[PDB]
Amino acid sequence: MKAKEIRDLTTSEIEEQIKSSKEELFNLRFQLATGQLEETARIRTVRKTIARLKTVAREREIEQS
Amino acid sequence: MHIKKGDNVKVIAGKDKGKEGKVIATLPKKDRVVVEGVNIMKKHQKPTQLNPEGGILETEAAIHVSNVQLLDPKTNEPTRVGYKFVDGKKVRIAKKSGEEIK
Amino acid sequence: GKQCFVTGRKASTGNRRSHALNSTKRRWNANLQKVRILVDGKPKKVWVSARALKSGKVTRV
Amino acid sequence: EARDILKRPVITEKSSEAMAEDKYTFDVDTRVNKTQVKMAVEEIFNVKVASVNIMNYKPKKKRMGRYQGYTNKRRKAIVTLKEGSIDLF
RNA sequence: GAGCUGUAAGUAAGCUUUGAUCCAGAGAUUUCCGAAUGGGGAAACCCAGCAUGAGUUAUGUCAUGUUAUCGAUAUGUGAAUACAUAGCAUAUCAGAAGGCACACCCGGAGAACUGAAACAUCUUAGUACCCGGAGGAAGAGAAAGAAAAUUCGAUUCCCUUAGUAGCGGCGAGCGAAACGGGAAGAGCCCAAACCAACAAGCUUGCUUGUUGGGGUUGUAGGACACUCUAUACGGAGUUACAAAGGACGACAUUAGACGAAUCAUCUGGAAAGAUGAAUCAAAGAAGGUAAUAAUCCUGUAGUCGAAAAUGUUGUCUCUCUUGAGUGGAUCCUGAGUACGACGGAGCACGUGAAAUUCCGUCGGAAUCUGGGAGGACCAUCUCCUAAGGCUAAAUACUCUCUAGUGACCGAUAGUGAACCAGUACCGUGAGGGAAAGGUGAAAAGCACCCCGGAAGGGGAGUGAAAUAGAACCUGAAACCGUGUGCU
RNA sequence: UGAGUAGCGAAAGACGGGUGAGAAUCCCGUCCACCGAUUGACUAAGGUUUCCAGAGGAAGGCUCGUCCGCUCUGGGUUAGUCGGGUCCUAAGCUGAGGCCGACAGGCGUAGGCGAUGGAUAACAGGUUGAUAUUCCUGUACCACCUAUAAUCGUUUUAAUCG
RNA sequence: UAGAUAGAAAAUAGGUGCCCGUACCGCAAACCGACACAGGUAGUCAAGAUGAGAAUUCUAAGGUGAGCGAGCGAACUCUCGU
Ligand SMILES: [Mg+2]
Ligand SMILES: [Mg+2]
Ligand SMILES: [Mg+2]
Ligand SMILES: [Mg+2]
Ligand SMILES: [Mg+2]
Ligand SMILES: [Mg+2]
Ligand SMILES: [Mg+2]
Ligand SMILES: [Mg+2]
Ligand SMILES: [Mg+2]
Ligand SMILES: [Mg+2]
Ligand SMILES: [Mg+2]
Ligand SMILES: [Mg+2]
Ligand SMILES: [Mg+2]
Ligand SMILES: [Mg+2]
Ligand SMILES: [Mg+2]
Ligand SMILES: [Mg+2]
Ligand SMILES: [Mg+2]
Ligand SMILES: [Mg+2]
Ligand SMILES: [Mg+2]
Ligand SMILES: [Mg+2]
Ligand SMILES: [Mg+2]
Ligand SMILES: [Mg+2]
Ligand SMILES: [Mg+2]
Ligand SMILES: [Mg+2]
Ligand SMILES: [Mg+2]
Ligand SMILES: [Mg+2]
Ligand SMILES: [Mg+2]
Ligand SMILES: [Mg+2]
Ligand SMILES: [Mg+2]
Ligand SMILES: [Mg+2]
Repeated sequence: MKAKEIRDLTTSEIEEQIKSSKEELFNLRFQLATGQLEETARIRTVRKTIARLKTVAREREIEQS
Repeated sequence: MHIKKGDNVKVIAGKDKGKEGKVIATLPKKDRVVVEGVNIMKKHQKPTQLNPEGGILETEAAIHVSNVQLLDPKTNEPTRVGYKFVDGKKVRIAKKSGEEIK
Repeated sequence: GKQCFVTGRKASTGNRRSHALNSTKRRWNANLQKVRILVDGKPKKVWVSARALKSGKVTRV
Repeated sequence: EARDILKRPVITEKSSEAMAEDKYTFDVDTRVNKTQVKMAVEEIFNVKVASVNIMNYKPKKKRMGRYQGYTNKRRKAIVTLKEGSIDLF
C-alpha cells in the first residue's frame, strides 16, 4: 500500500492497518522459520508498508502540533 | 546510452564488423549491449547441472556499445544521434536524415 | 589557587641568582593575610594582600 | 509488542522431543524477560502457559573465507503449555 | 528515462514506463554505550523513585515521560540567636560540561642532550613537553609615538636598513630599530566636572547612592556662560562607532540538458595503425572502445537549466541621531596610581653609564604655572598627554570540500596502508607494527573421454595465445634436475 | 651448505576380527602392563565452543592416519530455593559541600561502591548424543497476592504496625 | 519505646515469584609457560592388605599404555646391578 492510500486512510484506520500488517509479518516470519514460505518478497513488502503507515502517522501528529 | 533495447544497429568494429542486428539486452553499468547473431561464444555447459542435457552452447556475448551504430531509418546508413525537444519530450534524431529513430 | 580577593595579587616566577649567576626557579608570593571583610554584604574570611589592606581601603568587619 | 517478543520457532531434534512433551521453543528478543515471553505466547496463540524456561547463547565464532566473525547472540525460551496446543505448520 | 533488489558471483522471490533503481534539496525514523546526567558499574550492563497508562481477581510484569552536578535567577522556609544570616526545599533556563585539525593564535609553567672543541656565565631556548583560553583568524591598534625637517601622524604585515649599531667568560655565539620603499587602511565609546528625577542620612543645610542627560581632549579639550543651527530636513547603522526585524530583486552553491564532423582497403583475433580520399573546429583537454581516434562512446569549446534549501549581495523599509562658534572667572580631565628602594624578569642590550617595560615586597607624587618622553642625569628646546575600553583590512595555518597542476613515485618506490591496515601479529599496559597489485578484448573460466580415492595429469574443446587455466602479463640470478660432445 | 646428518619431548605392549584406495599407528575383542593421598572424582580461577552428532583428510599432529582439541555441516547450556544481583559490610576505592594547591590537580566530611567474610527457602530418584539440586516423577520449603475465615479491636485507644 | 490507625488472622482454597552464570577443559594437549612443552596452578573427596601414618609395597573405584617404529645387541656417553 502506497503513501497516497495511506493518507486517504484515517488515523484509527492507520493504527488498525499497522496492527494487521505486523500480524501478517509475524506469520510470514513463522512460515519462513518452519520452511513453508516460498514467496519471500512478501516480508519486505509488508515491512515497507508498515514503515509507510508509521511515516504518515508521524506526519499527521507533527502537523497537528 | 544512445543505443536502446530493441534498436536495429550495425556493428562498426569487431569480428562482426558490417553485420546488422537487433539489440536484445543492454548493460548500462558496463556500457555493453547484446546484438542478435553478433559475437557468438561457445560455452561449455555441464549436463550435470540443473539442465540435464549438456555440451557446447552458442550464445551472443555482450559487445561494447561504442562498436555499434544506429541505422538511419531513411538511408539505412549508420548514423550518430542527436536530440530534439518536441512539446517538451526528447526525441532521438538521426544526424544524417534528421528523422526520428523512435 | 591562592590570590588576593580584592586585587587578584598572586605569586609570580623568576630566578634565584648566585654570585656566579647560576639560576634556579623560585616564586615571589604575595603578602596575603586572612581577614574578615564584607563580601556581598555579609562577613567572610578571605585572603587579602597587605597592600590592598593599606590605607584602610578595605573595610574589615 | 508480542510479535516483537517472539522472533521465530526453533526446529531441532531436541526441540521436537520437547514438543512431544508439550514444550515449544522460540528464539526471543534478547532484552525480554520470562514473564514477557509467557504473556506474548498466551496473547498470540490463545493458550495457557504452565511455565517458561529461558537461556542465553553467546555469539559463536564463524568463518567464511578469510573473514572472521560471529553469529548473533541468542535468547531461547522453552514454554511448557498448561492448556491447548500450538501448530507451527 | 529502462532497467533494478551494494560489494557479490548463485539461486529464489520480486519491483519497474500508473516512471523502479539511481542523482540533488528538504523532512521522518534514528536501538545501546559514550560528557552520559535517576543510582551503580569491570563502556555498550545491572538496579530504582515519581506521574500517567497497559495487563491481572490481585500481586508479579510491561509502556511513555521525568528524576545528575554546578551556575544564574525567582519563590517559600529558616539554626546556633532576637532581627535575619548559614542552611534547607521548590520552579525556570537551547547556561556550563565533552570532543577535536598531532595546524595556526594568546597565555601559565618550562628541560636536557647539544655548542662553547672541557665547563659553571652563556648556548641549545623561552625550543620540546605539559596545562589553560580561544577565534576563524588570534594578537596589536588610534601617540604620555617616531623624531630633529618644508617633520610625520593608530595598528599589522612585506622589502630594505644589516649580519650594520650594539650585546657577549667581548668566548662560542646573540643581533635590532628609526628612516626610505610597499600591502592594507577607519576610526571610535567611556570615567570626571555639570544638570534633572528618585531613595537614605530625615538641619527636614545639603552629603551619599541609583537612573537618565552632558562629555571625551594636546592646535589643550570639556563643563560653565553666551551666540547661531534641528527635531529627522539631513546624516548614520547591526564589521567597532546603539540594536532587532521585514519586503522585493540579483547573483552563487547544492542535481542536470543540448553540444560539430569519416568512410574505404591492407595487415591482423580485433584498427584507432598504414594507405587513399573527406569533414568539423569558439570543440586538436582528457579518458574509453579488441593495437596508437578531432569526426565510435563518455566528453571538450559554447550555450542552456532549479521545485527546494543555503550563502553573498543591491534597493526600499526599519532603527538611531542635531551640528557649529565665542570667552578665558571658576571647575573637571583615570591614586595606593606614576614613581623610588630591594629582589627578579623583559627589552637585540648578560646590571652595565642603563633610559624605555612588567612582577613581588616596602615606601609613595603633582594636578595645565600640571604630568610624560627625546638611552644615566640636569638645563633649554621639541614632541606627546599614562594610570578605562572597543575596533575591519592587509598577516598565520589547513582536519575539510570543489576544480586543477607537477622535467613528483610507480608495488623493496610512493602513505605504515594501491589489497577488508592502524588490520594480522607482539606486549599486562602505554605502545610497537607488517606482508600482500597484474588471466583474458570478452569468462568465452576447459562439455566430453581416459589413469587416479583424491590431488594431479594426458587428450578434446574455448581462445589470437592455455607454453594466458586462477597470486593465471613478462619471468633474470642463486639453487635443483634429466640428457649429452670432449675429458 | 652442514645432510639424508642431529632430533622426533620421561612409559609396555601383543595378537585376533573389522574398516578402508591405503593400517604398527582408526574401531571392536581378549590377554598383558601402569597410576591408584591417585594418571581416579569434584571444583574456584583462567580459557572461551575446545562440548555432541554426521562428514573429511590439503594444511596442523614432530611418523602414519581411515583418526583428532584440526576442516566442513548441523546441534547443545532450561533454576523462587545452586553461585551472584534486586541484602550486609572489611581493606581499599570514590566522594556533594569543604580544605589545599602556578594550571593540571591533591586531600577529605556526610554519603556511596566494594568479598576473600556475615545473612539467606529443595531434596531423592529417573532421563539425553550433548544439561540437569535447572527437564520429568514424587514429596517439600520461602516471600508476596486474592478470597473465605474460628477468634480479637473498634479512637487516651491497646487488637494491630512500629 | 517515640510514633501510626480499625482494623488484625490461626487456619482453608487458589494464585504470582525477575536478571546474570550454567556447555566443555580445569595437576591440564583446552589455564600461565612462542609448542599437543618432564616446569607452575587455590580448595574438596580419597577404599583394601600393611602399618603409628595421608610413609612404604601391592591392589580397589576409576583411569591409562603416553603421536614415530623395526632390527642389531660395536666403540663411546648416560642410567642401573655385581
Ligand atoms: Mg537461566
Ligand atoms: Mg662542550
Ligand atoms: Mg666539544
Ligand atoms: Mg580580535
Ligand atoms: Mg559527438
Ligand atoms: Mg578503419
Ligand atoms: Mg593490446
Ligand atoms: Mg630592579
Ligand atoms: Mg620614566
Ligand atoms: Mg638624550
Ligand atoms: Mg605639539
Ligand atoms: Mg584583523
Ligand atoms: Mg608499501
Ligand atoms: Mg615488478
Ligand atoms: Mg610498508
Ligand atoms: Mg602469456
Ligand atoms: Mg607468468
Ligand atoms: Mg656430521
Ligand atoms: Mg651419526
Ligand atoms: Mg638418531
Ligand atoms: Mg613421544
Ligand atoms: Mg570431540
Ligand atoms: Mg604428518
Ligand atoms: Mg567538589
Ligand atoms: Mg563470598
Ligand atoms: Mg557433561
Ligand atoms: Mg550445567
Ligand atoms: Mg557441567
Ligand atoms: Mg603450591
Ligand atoms: Mg604412597
